[PDB]
Parts: sequence; structure tokens; C-alpha cells
Amino acid sequence: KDFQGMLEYHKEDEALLIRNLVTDLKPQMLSGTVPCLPAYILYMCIRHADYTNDDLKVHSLLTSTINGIKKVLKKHNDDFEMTSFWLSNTCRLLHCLKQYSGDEGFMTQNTAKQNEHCLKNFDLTEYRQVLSDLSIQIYQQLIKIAEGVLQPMIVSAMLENESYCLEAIIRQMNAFHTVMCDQGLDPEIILQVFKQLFYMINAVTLNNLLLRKDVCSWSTGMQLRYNISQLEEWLRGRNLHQSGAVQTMEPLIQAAQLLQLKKKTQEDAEAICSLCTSLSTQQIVKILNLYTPVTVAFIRTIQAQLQERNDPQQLLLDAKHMFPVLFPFNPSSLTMDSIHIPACLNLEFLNEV
Repeated sequence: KDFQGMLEYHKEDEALLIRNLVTDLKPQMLSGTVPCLPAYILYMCIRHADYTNDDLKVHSLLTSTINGIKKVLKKHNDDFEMTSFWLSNTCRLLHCLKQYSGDEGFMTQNTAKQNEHCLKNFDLTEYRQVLSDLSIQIYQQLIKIAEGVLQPMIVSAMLENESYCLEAIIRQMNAFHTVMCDQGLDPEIILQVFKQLFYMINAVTLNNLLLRKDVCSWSTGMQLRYNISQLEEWLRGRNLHQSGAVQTMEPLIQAAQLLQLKKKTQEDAEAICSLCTSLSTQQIVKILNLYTPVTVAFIRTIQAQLQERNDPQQLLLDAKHMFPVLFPFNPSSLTMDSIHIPACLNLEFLNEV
């Protein structure tokens, strides 16, 4: 019957809709069609509402929605899968609003058939600002989960020799990546996640060797450098080096080197300075004092040069520092004119129109 890309519900069942399509929607439901069918399916409804000029239907549809995404988010703070899921979905529902209600500004990459599918009667920039605000919050939640999973693995998989090993950490990083990719999450958010996680690994580890028993040794310098390089080769293999995540470890790379570099003669001390640029002069001196196989006056010559470059600053780098998110628009090629809505979901009460 020549389906336009649209769907109508009875102004009522809006509840039913939002529950079967959000609340009771488990992602392991594949989809099988679209990792973010929900996002699309919703826009197809926004469209039917724009068609009818039913501003009450739009405002209600995406405020019920946000209530359901927030709801289910809170009943799952803990699970990386759902957050991952509802993060990309949210994000796509936002990409669709930009891609279709948008103006010539976002219509620079649409097929006529796409520029035909756009919203004609509403400007939904207000909800566009709300959904992005939300998906900043979902991302934060996702970092909270991932941090929870990794925190108890960082100091063990690194710094100890041998119940966690760089294998566990690297198995985790795959798990996280796998789910995110399978969820259809944009590749720039995947890149932004692993830059966060790696920064934590740098912060939590370097914190520890500025504290522990007591900073550890030439041995511990060599496991870090190996560990980082295995993390770095992991990045190169999943093609995530351009995420900036290896940069987020230059203090640890320098700490590790600080532990191996020769500490004695002056020529030695000259080195420590020119290499350890990313560490603070009290962090170096600390890692010096804590060493265990360094003398004062080998320390004095050090702190003699690095005079405010730069110290002090709060030691113990708060790994919770959460770098800002950024969701570059990314329109999609798929067209709602052909999109599979399975039956396994009881959305039949939707009319194809």
C-alpha cells in the first residue's frame, strides 16, 4: 500500500506504546532488525503527529518516552548493556530529529526520499536540547558502571605480578566494546568512552604507586610499560588509537620510566627532568623517595631545577574527572520506508499508514 515512513497510535495506547517499546523492551530481543529500532520507530510516530498537526501528541509522546527511558535507566543503573542500549537509542532518536525535522543545515546529506520524510509542521528544537541533555546523563551513567566494573581490577591487573591480570582488563575492554558496537552506538562515543576508562586506569594506578607498598620498583616499572603497550596494542587492534586514550596515560608512562631510569650521577638527574614533564615535581620526588631496590641531594638537585614547573597541585588526581561528552551529528542511510517491526513485540496495534 506504498507505506510512507509513518505510524499512528490511538491517542491512547500512548502508554501501551511507551511500555512495550521502552519499559518492557529487553534489548536481547534482536533486532534482528535495528539495534536502535526503538529510536526509529518513535520518530515514525513523531512524523504521524506532525502530519496531523497534533502538537499535543508530539509533546506527550516524547515526554512519556523520556519518562520511560529515565525510569528503566534507574531500574538498571548497574547493567552496562541497557545504558549502552538506551544511550545509542536516545542518541539516534536525536539524530533523527536533527536529520529530519532539521533544515538545510542538516539536510546536506539526505536523499530526496529522506528530504521527503522530514517534519513539515513542527520545530522540535526544544526537545532536541532536552534529549541531548538526557543523553549526557546516560553517558555519565555508563561511565559510572564501567568505572564500577574496572576499579577493583586496575591496581591488581597492573602493579601485581602473577585474582585479576592484564588479561582480565583487556577481556573487559573487549566486553564493553562488543556490547557498545552491537548496540549501534556511534563510533565517536565509543572512542570517548575508552578515553575515559583509560584515563581512570592511569589515574588509579599512578595514585597507588604514590602511596602503596610503597611505590614499588624497577620490576614494577617494567610491568607497567609492558601493560600500557599491551593496552596500546589493544587500541591499535580495535582501531581506537585515535581516541586520545594513550595520551591519557602519559603520567604513568613517565612514572614507569622514572622507575627504571638510572638514579645517581648528575647526568642521570638531567634526564629525569626532561623526560618527566607530565609529572609534578612533588610527584617525582615522591616516587623517588618511595623507591626500593635514592639519596637526598639527588633529590635536591632535582627539585632545584623544576622550580614551579609545575607544583603544587592537589596530589592524587581525581580519577572521577569526567571529560566532556560530544555527540557529532551522524545521519543514517536506512529509511523508515523499509524497516522491520517484528511481531514478537506486540506493537501490532500500530497502523502503518
